This record gives sequence, structure tokens and C-alpha cells, in this order.
Amino acid sequence: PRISRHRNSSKTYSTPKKPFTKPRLDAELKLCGEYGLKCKREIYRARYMLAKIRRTARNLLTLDENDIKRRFEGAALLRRLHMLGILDEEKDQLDYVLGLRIEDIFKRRLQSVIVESKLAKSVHHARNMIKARHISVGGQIVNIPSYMVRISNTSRVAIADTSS
Amino acid sequence: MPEITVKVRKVLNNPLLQRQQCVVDVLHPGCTYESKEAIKAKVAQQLDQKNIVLYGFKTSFGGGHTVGFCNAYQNMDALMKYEPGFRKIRCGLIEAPKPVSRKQLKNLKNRRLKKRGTEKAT
Amino acid sequence: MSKTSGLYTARKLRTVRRVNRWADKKYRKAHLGTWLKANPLEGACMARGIVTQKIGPNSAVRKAVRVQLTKNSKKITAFVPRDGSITYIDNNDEVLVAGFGRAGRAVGDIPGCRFKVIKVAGIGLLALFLRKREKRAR
Amino acid sequence: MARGVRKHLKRLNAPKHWLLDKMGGIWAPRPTNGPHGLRECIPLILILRNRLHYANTYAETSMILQDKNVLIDGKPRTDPTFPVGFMDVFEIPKVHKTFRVLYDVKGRFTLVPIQSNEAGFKLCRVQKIFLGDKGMPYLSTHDARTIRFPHPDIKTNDTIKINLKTGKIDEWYKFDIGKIVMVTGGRNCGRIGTIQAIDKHMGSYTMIRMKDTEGTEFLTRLCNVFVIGNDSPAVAIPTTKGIRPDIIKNRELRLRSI
RNA sequence: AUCCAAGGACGGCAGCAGGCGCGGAACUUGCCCAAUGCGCGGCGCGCGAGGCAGCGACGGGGAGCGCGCGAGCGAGGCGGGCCCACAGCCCCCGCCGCGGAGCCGAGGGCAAGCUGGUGCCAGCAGCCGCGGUAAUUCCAGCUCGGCGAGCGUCGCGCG
RNA sequence: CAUCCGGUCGAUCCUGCCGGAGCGCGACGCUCUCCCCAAGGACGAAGCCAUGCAUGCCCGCUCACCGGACGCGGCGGACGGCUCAGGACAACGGUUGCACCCCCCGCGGCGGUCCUAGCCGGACACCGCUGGCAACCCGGCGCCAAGACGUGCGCG
Ligand SMILES: [Mg+2]
Ligand SMILES: [Mg+2]
Repeated sequence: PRISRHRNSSKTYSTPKKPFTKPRLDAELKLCGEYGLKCKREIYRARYMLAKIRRTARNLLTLDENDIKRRFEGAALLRRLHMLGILDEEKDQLDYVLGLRIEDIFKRRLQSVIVESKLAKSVHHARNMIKARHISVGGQIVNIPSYMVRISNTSRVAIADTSS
Repeated sequence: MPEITVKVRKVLNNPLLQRQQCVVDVLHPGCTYESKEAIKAKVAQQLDQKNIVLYGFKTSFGGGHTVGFCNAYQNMDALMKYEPGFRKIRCGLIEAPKPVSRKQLKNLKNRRLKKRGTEKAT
Repeated sequence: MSKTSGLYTARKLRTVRRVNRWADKKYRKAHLGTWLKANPLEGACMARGIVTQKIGPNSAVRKAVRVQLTKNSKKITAFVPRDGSITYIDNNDEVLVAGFGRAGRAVGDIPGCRFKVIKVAGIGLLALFLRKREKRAR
Repeated sequence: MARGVRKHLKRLNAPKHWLLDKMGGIWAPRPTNGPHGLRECIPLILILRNRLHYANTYAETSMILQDKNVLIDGKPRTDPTFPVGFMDVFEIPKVHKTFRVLYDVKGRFTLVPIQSNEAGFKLCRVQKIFLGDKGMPYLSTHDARTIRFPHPDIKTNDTIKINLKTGKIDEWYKFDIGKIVMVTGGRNCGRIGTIQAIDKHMGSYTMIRMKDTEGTEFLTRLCNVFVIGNDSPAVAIPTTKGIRPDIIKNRELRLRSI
């Protein structure tokens, strides 16, 4: 058959089981306003990633410390988290992972990292400039607002050289 | 007009096919190289200007970086013997015959198979 | 106890569950086959038939129609939802008929009605109710 | 139930250690019959195209092979699907490159460049001693090579050194405890060790226990145990002396290389 | 089931396109062997396998209908590259420049309320129930709520 | 990634079911700015089919025409592609065996053959002449080739 049949694909978010819940609606609108989220799918994506990390951490934590698999997977997970900036450098024990929150994920988005550097007035202004390709990471320009920057790349973010 | 730099990578010698393997990276930050023909010279001096073929070439997001492949042949005949026809046609080497529809060819083949003995009439 | 619990008793538990799972009404309906043969739709989401007669603690006369399924040739009764939609339905006309919310059982105060009209002459009934489409071809 | 033999091979059904890409295409090359079978071999084109990168397509490989630029044990081969196997000689005179085909610790085929002093021979494993026509004794090897009138002292599972120029035995290594061996199949492919025990079960497989030089111990069946000399290897071996690293060590190596 | 100059001859699409019937339900009677392979072979031929394109709201992923007190940016149009067996498409370089939201609902379960008609009629309502002169539930306008380039209805499976 | 809510009464506690709330597979309705990926006549009709295509290649044999046609010969066509009717200790999955078995190509060996050999014999194909038949199909005579056919030199 066609080779295209063997390509993979998957969903990336989870919907709440109870849709109408006043505190949840308030919190979601609050988060959307602070971080300028386009719609409610981004929150679901963040929840999905957080759930994956939490499940991995749980499964690893259920085992003994001196287990080869536990060491291997914990080291990999901690290295990934440190590189991505979600978890602080000084934390190296697996326990700290389970207390993480989606706000930490959100704070590393491109809009946030340029706003905290004072290069933009607001998250909405940041999104407007990003869509207009006026920003660059390292030597390359990125026009995706959800692009996630790494800790070693935070100081290399600047304004696009060719931007007017 | 910011200058343009061409480098040479993945250098391999292929005496069997009488050529050299290649991967060309051209840097034109804030500008565009006119095309491949005007850039043949850089690769030529880095490694006759008509014994080189550039076929792979993609420009990355933002236009800063463009990479590709070249193929330098020892002699013109080696290029002629070892080269896909469409590559020659794209280059200014030979002339492309007018295309003919394969459907008509299949129709002719079936009609000919229909006849017996001497079937050259149709 | 009241259930067998020995280490070599898997067969008895299997047969017990096999026999006793047939007492649930829903499971019987789903996996017995009588419902499948009795259901006019024959397990389909909706069917196509032909109109043959327009007919009628709450005391509210309701408008419905008699249909004859093309693929099965049996007779059923269908109900026309919206307000004033009976005029869009003419005697001897082809319709598309679906089910109600409940699969099989009657819905609401309508006695013995389990089917709904949704399309007439190839145009959605609800669309015609809002004037999105028009029946000037008929 | 197919009416005859099979001639094609789907890409997904191909052996894993070939390392073919899932999206490269629907089909994969189907090796022809020869010295080595389907599951213990590798087609020539894969080496000539996906490893040494000397060719970019099927047609280039076919042209090269027709020009007789590749030798396999001194005999030019023009078949793009000729099967190559363990302890083969792969010399390309036009570029003065000579390799021997062996197994890496990960369990894949590798090319080990060699010298001329040891490139005129190969090692073969004897699997069968039978009487042919007229009662003349014979022997067969893992590469589908039959020798007549062999020395009586040679038995099954031994190792034989045959000169490629003529095809005659010069010396043999007995199968015994304390002889360096190399594993040619299973979970332990590519490891090097020394035999320590031989346990035979009547009517079933015979099990061989060997210890690695570092001190590791592992088990495998006799069907894939290959003697490669006495105490020390007779031939060259890859840089690592058949030592399989652990996942953690391999991850450290990967990070160092990154 | 087909041709017949009536004595005769002739077929098997559950192969690729396409047509009829059936059904609730399902695409072009297109181009090419250039890539992966097979067959026969020395500097290649053939392949409706396969590849490319077309229709395609099955479905999945990423951006947007503004920001701020002036600029800027897309979609789109015209040319040049790159790619392509040939053509597209993506991406890059120049000139000019359309910013467009729907589907459900507002008594409870379940987040979201004021006027005008009708009068157990017409109609709503998965369940409870509303409607016999203020109808918080029908029909309309205003306002509001949820999801959002998607929303709702019907049947099946898990929960 | 361990959740419940409304309905039997004049009120209350239970059993018990009805309905709602989530995901996925399809069909219907309304609507749709840009890009990437992507399924697609299977659903008690394995029902019926105009029209075109889907299997060829070539070393051997040239007194054909100007060596290329055609023909004999060789290999392949038993692979690939489509569908799920039939079949319920069967097919199928894992695990054994043939000391009851067959096997083209390919690789490596081996190669002693009882009783004109400066190299044997006759044919057909294509083709020329002559003809039947609506078409499909073929007839009769005639010189010629073989890595074709037949005979066969040979250390049981
Ligand atoms: Mg057929
Ligand atoms: Mg004789």
C-alpha cells in the first residue's frame, strides 16, 4: 500500500470530565489573562504534559533508590527538566518533581521570556510582534508564540537583525 | 550586498565513478545568492567550471542558511556516462526531445500485438 | 462463604457468571438477537421510506406521519418536530427518518412513537424551518 | 498457501540488524541464495550504498559491480544481492581498502580493515561430516563449502583455516575448554570469551558457558559458538575486545560525544 | 452475456480508473518509471507494483480576524530563484496590498434574565415538567453563557 | 488521571431503576481565513459489467529490407495485486520432528560410462506461389539455421 499509512499520529490534550465548574472557569480565565492564551486548548496541553511527567515520577518513585532502572530514568528526567528550565538547578531529588505546577511550564514560553527581559510591554504586545517575525533566538528567527526556550538559550534571545 | 561564503564538507574520493562527493553550505545573511550558476565558481576554487553539478539545495527558515550537494567530475566523458538524463537536461548540456504520451505508446503496443506475421503497417 | 473460593474452582466461577449474566435486561437486549430482528431499522442509524398518510395530562394533539421503509417494506409511525412543519410534508413523498433520544422506548407524552423525520425530499427539515433552504423544486 | 517460492521482501519484515529506515520505501532487497542464508547475511548493495556511501542509487551499485571493482574472497561478484557473511574478506583494489566482515558488540555487521599478511585466508566452522558418493569422506562449513579427504583428527564444531588462493586447509583449532570464542547469534552476538564448561543434555541442545575477560559470565547454545584461535585471536577484532557496555555507560558515552 | 453475411464464433474487473443496482454511507475513465523493488540483460527495456498530482470538514497538528496613539503585519496579486521525470506546493528575494465566526442554550440536573404576541390551541420537553391572561420553559427583539474553525443531532462500544 | 447529580412522599430513611455528565467509531444538518499530515464502495448485493490499461526481456540461430523486421530457441509469467464467500478439536499462535519426505535459481565440490569425431541425419517456423471463410480461423506445394530434435565416439 501507500507508505503514508505507516505514519504515526496522536492527540495532545485532555478535556475535563466535568465541564461546568465555577472555580475552574474562573481560574482558567485568570490564567488566560495573565499569560495571554489564545484558547483553552493550551491549558489542556499543559495539563497533559504535567500528567505525563507526574506519572513517570510516580512510577520511578515506587521503586528502591539503588535500582538501576530507577537511577537511569530519574537521571534522564532530571536532566531534561533542568535543560528545559521547568525545575530549578538546586533541586536534584525526584520528590521535588511531583510538586510542580503548570505555571512553571507557562513561564518558559517565548512571550514570557521576552516580556521579563523588558523587550515587550505586555504579553499581547509580545504575541503581536512574534506573529510579525520581529524576534530571533540565537541566529534564527522563530514566529511560534508557544516555542519553548532552553536555559542556555535565554541570554541568546534578541531582536531580529533584519527586523525593521 | 553582504559577501557570500561557500564551504566544503564530507569530502570523499570516488575514483570508481571518477568524481568527488560533496555537501555545499552557502551563507548569505540578509541577502540571496542569485542562483547556483553564479555560485559554481566558489565551489570550483574551493575544490573546469562545467564539470560540476549542483542538485540538492534547500533554504532554511529565515533565509540565513542554504545547504546542498555538488559533484565534481574528473573529465567531461565521465559526466556523460555517469549522470541521470534529467540532470543533464536541467544543466545546459544536451537537448530534451519532445515528450510523447505513454498512453499512445501502450495503444500502439497492443494494436501491434493484435496483428500477426508482419505488423509494421500499424 | 456464599461463593466458591477454592484454588481450583475457575471453571465453576466461569459457568456461574456465564449463566447469571443473562438476567440483566440490557445485556439480553444487546446480545440475544431478538431485538435485532424486531427492530425495523435493522441496526442502522436511520432509514429511508415513503409517506402514505398524514395523521395526528397535557392534551396537545401532535402531528405525525405513516412511513413504509423501502429496504424492509414494513410500516412505522414517525413524528414531525418543529412548529408548522406538516405543510412541508405532502402525501406520497420520500423522507429520511431517524430515531429519538432513547433507543427503542417512546419519548415524552407521544404514545407509541420512536422515530423522527429529519430530511424531506433531500433537504433538512430544520434548515427549511429557518428558511435556509426552500422547496420551490417541489 | 503460495504455489511457489517467494521472491520479494517487505521492508518491515526485514531483519532488524540491517537498520533499514521505516519510510525508505515499501520494499527491501531480497538476497539470493549463496554461502550464507537470509537471517545470517547482508546484501552487498547495503554495504556499497548505505554504509560506504560510494553509491546513491541501485543503478550506480549495479554499474560498479558490473565493472568488477569489488572482490569477495578473490572472486569478483556482479550480483547486487549477493549475501555477505561472517569472517568474509572484502577488498576493493582500486582504493586499496581491505576489510573483514565481523560482528560488533551491539550485534551488527561491521567492516574491520586488515593487512595483507592475513587477507589471503578465512576461518570456517565445520558443521557436518558425511560420506559422499563411493564412501569418500567429506566435510561442510557454515559458508557452504565442501572439502574432500580431510584429516581424521578434524571433528565437528572445530575451526578451519583455508587459503583463499587455492582453498586448502593449513591448520585447525580443536573445540575445547580454554579456547577463545566469539558468539555469532542470539542475545550475546559479538561478545568474546573463553569456554569454561560444556554441559550436554541428551536429545536436546548442548549449552556452553564462557567467561568474559573482565569477569562477566554468560550462556549460549553450541549452535552459535565460533572458535577464533587458541587463547589469543587468530584474526583481527574490532577496537573493543568484545565488551558490551551497560545502558548507563553507553549513555555516558553518548553524552560525551554530544 | 455478446457478434452473426444464421451455417457458426465467443466472455468471466473479489487488478487500476469508470458505469448500473443496493444502501444511511464512500474519489480522476490523470502523468511517470526519476526514487523502493521484481523480471530479463553489460552501458538498458517493462511494470495501473509503486511514485506524483487531483477530489477529500473521516480525522489529527500549528497560526489568525490586532497592538497602541503610530507604526507594523499578514491573506491576496505580479515577477525571479529553489524543488520537480514535467508541472505544482513549501521555503527565499523584489513591487502593489480585503482583516471575514458560527453552532447550541438562559427553570433544575448545568454556566448564562427584560419587553411584545398566543392562550392546555400552536408548540417545547433525553428526565422532572411548561402552556387554560405577567408563560423565568412556545413564537419573536434586547441582553447574556459555553466551545470555537468548528458546533449540534441519530446509532453502537467503554466508563 | 480512585468524583457523581435530578425523579416514588403530606414530610423522612432505604432498595431499585429511569435520565444527565466523558471518550471513540460512523451517518445527517449549519458553517468554514492560512499552512502541515492524512483515511477513503468492508458493513446479511463473493450482486452485474460497456470502454482503455495492468508481463515481458535476450545472450543463441540473419542469403529478409539495408546490419534493426519477423520467426525458432532460452528465462519469467506458480512472485506481485484484490477480497473475506467458505470453514468452529479445522484454520491460526507458540513448541517439536522427518532414523517416513520433495526442492528451480544461486554458492562450493565432483567429473573413470561394457558391448564420419577436421565434426552425423531429417524436418518445421518466418518467407515465395496458390486458396477457402461475414468474422474467429486456417489449408496445399516449395529450397534453408541451430546452445532446437534424433542418433551417437567414451577408463563399468
Ligand atoms: Mg478478470
Ligand atoms: Mg557403448
